[PDB]
Amino acid sequence: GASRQRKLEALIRDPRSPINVESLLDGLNSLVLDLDFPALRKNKNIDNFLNRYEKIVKKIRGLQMKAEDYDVVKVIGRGAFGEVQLVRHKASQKVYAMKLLSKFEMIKRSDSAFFWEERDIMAFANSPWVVQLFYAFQDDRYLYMVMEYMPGGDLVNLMSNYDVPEKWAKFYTAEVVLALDAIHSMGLIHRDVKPDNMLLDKHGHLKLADFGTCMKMDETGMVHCDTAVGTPDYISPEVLKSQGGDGFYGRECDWWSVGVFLYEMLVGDTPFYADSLVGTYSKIMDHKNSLCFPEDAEISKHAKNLICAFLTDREVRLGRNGVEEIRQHPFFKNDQWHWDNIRETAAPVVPELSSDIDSSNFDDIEDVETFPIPKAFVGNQLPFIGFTYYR
Amino acid sequence: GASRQRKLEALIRDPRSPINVESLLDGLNSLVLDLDFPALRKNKNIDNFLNRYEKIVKKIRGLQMKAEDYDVVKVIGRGAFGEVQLVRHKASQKVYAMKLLSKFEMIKRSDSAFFWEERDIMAFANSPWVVQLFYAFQDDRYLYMVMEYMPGGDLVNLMSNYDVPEKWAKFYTAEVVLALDAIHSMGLIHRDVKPDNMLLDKHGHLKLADFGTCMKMDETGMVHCDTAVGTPDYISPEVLKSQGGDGFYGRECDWWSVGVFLYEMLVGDTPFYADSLVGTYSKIMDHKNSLCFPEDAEISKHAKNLICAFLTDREVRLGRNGVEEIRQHPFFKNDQWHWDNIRETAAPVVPELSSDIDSSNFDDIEDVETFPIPKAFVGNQLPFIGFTYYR
Ligand SMILES: c1cc(Nc2ccc(O[C@@H]3CCCNC3)cc2)c2cc[nH]c2n1
Ligand SMILES: c1cc(Nc2ccc(O[C@@H]3CCCNC3)cc2)c2cc[nH]c2n1
Repeated sequence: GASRQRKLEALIRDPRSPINVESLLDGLNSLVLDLDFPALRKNKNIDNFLNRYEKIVKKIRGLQMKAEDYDVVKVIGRGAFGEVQLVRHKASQKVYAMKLLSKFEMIKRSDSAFFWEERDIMAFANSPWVVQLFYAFQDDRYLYMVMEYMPGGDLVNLMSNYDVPEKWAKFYTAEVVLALDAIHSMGLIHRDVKPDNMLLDKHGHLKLADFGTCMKMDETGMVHCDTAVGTPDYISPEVLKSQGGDGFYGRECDWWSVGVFLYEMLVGDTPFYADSLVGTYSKIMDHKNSLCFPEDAEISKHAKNLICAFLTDREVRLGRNGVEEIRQHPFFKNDQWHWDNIRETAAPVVPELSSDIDSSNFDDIEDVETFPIPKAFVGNQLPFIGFTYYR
Repeated sequence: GASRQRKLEALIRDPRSPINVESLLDGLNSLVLDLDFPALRKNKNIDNFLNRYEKIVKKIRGLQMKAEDYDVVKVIGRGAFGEVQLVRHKASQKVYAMKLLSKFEMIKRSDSAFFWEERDIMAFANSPWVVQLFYAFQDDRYLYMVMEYMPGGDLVNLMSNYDVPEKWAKFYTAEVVLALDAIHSMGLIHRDVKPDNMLLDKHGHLKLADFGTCMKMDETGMVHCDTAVGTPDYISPEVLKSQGGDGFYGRECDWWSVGVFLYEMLVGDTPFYADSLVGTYSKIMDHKNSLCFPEDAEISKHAKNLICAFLTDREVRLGRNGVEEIRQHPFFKNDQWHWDNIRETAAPVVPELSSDIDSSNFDDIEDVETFPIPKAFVGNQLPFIGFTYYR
């Protein structure tokens, strides 16, 4: 009573709330995009609705942040859903990394929610371990995520250029343990921990940048999933088994992937490599027999024990009793950093970068059809309402 | 560039703009109402859109102004689209008159725009001659217009209780000429000028309250209409002829109705009364022969000339050269008011009202099916997006 208008206005001012101005503005743009067809305009309700909102919706699109406000400098990445571009804001002259997700393929492959957790993690984590999202916007064909540009590349590139000693492996693994703990702290399970999603900032420190497979845990820190997700080499046995139905696992699947990552860093090969994907899946499931260290692998007993501690069945895997039993594993005993200050210390490898558009740590890329015209209302832009966000 | 966000925000703060917060909030509520059905939720896009907006939309409806915030004191009117109720705001203890328009019958009879001009005239006219709209809101079944309560009743009630002398007729006609000039000033043609739409305020002064038939004039002060509108007794010949197609008329149709009103006031009968509606239409068209004054009608030559000046074909009707030739007709020569101060002078009849809920000048009323469940998206709440307005 009386303060109900002030309470309602408070919901529209909250960027966490799904009814903020940009989300309400999306609700209108999506409706105009999904009704503006010759076929649907046969409806007297639709045609009169469009006649009074067509002009203003087209003015609003042009007034809002658009793809045209950035100069594409170079395409540095290219997933199945779209490319990651090194862009420069025309007005601010600032260099960001912008991810494009095809609205066609994201809707077409049924995948229309994986980006929500990515959006919320980047926009609101406020963690030094998570790449920050400055602006999320969209157009009829793509979603756009303007994020901080990580100029040092990924850990795949590092491993390809260096024989990683255990002094460096201790470091990168610790930064990954803390980044995952920050994600788990936010009530999420990564599910796609791999060196490809571990980026290095301008000083050589780690940040996790891809969050497509993230999934919110229930009040028991558990997840119910009947679909295998992640990269073949790093999928834990519990996530593989989940494909057959009755999938019930927790955050320990991320610690499995850490162990695969640490093995790859020290050995130079994935622990369960095979030519077929099914050959890799067989080795992962049969880990008790298939996990072995090459006789030329220069690895300590502590490093081997930590890898074996992670590469076991979830029931007895390190990390089941919290992150503290990971942090106090003798492998992390070092005279360069502490868990409370590791990000303030010198990184093993500091990227050499001549300019704000230097993308030397990213391999060159050598350069998504249109949605069909609907006979009846389909509402293809409906899963995208509320994607827009401005920091 | 840069100020584009401030320019965009300025559109959402403007109550005249169709993309203000309440209009954007309507766009969401209408979408949720028109998609929440078992049949439509078979669509993967629709079902997932609803799952993330159902809870918050139902919280927003309850937070916003609702029909339940008013105490219905008495039903005082009852048109074909809905009733006018004398209500009292539960929190403010303030008495308003609230008009309910059936969303079912307004959509069902194809009439889904007549209320727009009424809403804008009342909400934004700021004229002492137009009843003010304080809040416009809506629910799944009705539109709601919370307006100032006119406690003196209409001119039909006055004429039924009094033998109106020409001293009073000069007054009520002048107030009607100024009220229509204010509407014409706003670029509108009333089209339904009748004593039923002329209400008396707490002091006995006039205000026009129904604007359903209003129509915006083009840059030539003309309108293109192929449909007869208004009340049979007061329809001008040009509006009757418009029914046969090729309707092109201006604001002079309102001056015709003024003359019918003045005749009714002085003679006590409508100038073209007949038992059939077609008998009335014949008399209106044949006005040159059918208009006559009873030999017992106590009317002056100036009053008869003004009525005849209004009841002619549009081509030569008084008001074609502006409102000044109406204002200087000798019939208005009086020693009580001037055109510039008529509303500050004493009204002929001041209503006797014991309390803020006294509705003695309104006859007692002796007390709209549901929309069908749609197989495919119909968007029945779409013509109502942007009706909500809070002063
Ligand atoms: C920079 C890059 C980014 N993405 C990104 C792009 C390409 C990547 O690697 C390619 C493909 C995988 C194997 N190695 C080469 C990795 C990450 C982001 C995301 C946010 N900020 C960023 N700044
Ligand atoms: C009071 C009344 C109002 N409507 C209204 C209701 C009933 C009317 O008359 C009945 C039917 C026609 C013949 N005579 C009796 C006229 C106008 C409004 C509108 C805004 N404020 C109001 N305050």
